Amino acid sequence: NVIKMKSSDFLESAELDSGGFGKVSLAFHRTQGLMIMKTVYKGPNCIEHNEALLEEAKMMNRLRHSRVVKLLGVIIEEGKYSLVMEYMEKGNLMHVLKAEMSTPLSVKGRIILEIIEGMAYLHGKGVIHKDLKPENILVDNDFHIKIADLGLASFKMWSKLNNEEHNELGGTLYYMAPEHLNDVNAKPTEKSDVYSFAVVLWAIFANKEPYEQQLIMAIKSGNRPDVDDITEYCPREIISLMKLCWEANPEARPTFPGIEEKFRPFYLSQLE
Ligand SMILES: COc1ccc2c(c1)C1=NN(C(=O)CO)[C@H](c3ccc(OC(F)(F)F)c(F)c3)[C@@H]1CC2
Repeated sequence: NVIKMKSSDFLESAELDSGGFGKVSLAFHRTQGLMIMKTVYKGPNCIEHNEALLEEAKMMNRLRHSRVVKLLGVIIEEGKYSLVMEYMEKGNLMHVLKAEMSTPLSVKGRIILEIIEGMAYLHGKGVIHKDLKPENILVDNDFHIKIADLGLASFKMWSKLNNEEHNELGGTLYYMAPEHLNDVNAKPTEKSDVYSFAVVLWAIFANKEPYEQQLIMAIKSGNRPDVDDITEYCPREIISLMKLCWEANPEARPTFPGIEEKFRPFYLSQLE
């Protein structure tokens, strides 16, 4: 039963650097300090959808795990709706991959394992992210990650809010399963997230994103990320996982608990 916060609780007289965070920005809280601000709606009122929203939030508040970012609270105000979540100092996954330094096999692989525990946890709670991608992986100072849903994809009501025409406030297709490409009617499954996971493993070892009509149809046909562009050393059973998880058949792809069952043994020994 979620924490409500107010707009007044924050300060703008501060120059925060929300660089490398994405759509969401950084906010300074007067009592508690640095936080992540997702503004989702601004404009006219509509206290007619408030209750539903709350219920949704209540439901999503049941998701609590070390690899999913925490909601610190919501701002539900007249003509203004926001989500407020924990601060992750290093920002999203791409930003850290596209850093000016470098990151070890042991780190990258631990990042992967952490992701996996996240996703397995989520599916454990019978929930489909529907939008897994490096943008929605956030990193703390100790390169421990947390999964986010910053485009509200896995939401229903809050989703419906972030698009209400009366609002005043896509590449994401490169991570989408092909089943869902040009077919909006097929119900997403855990597997859709697994395809997405695959393309993320690619993004990680490639330290960069992947690459419409032609391309979309190509991916539907069987096109995948150019596995040649990984100039970094990437293990055989890992490019094997990548290959297996972006299979055109949802039947062919593995569950996260299975993936981990086979990967947890493989991280600790040959990676950490
Ligand atoms: C509004 O009530 C709520 C109540 C609880 C939460 C949120 C919003 C959140 N919102 N979040 C966002 O990233 C929103 O941009 C975070 C979040 C959302 C979904 C996640 O997994 C998904 F989407 F199921 F696939 C996740 F790992 C983290 C955060 C979770 C906790």
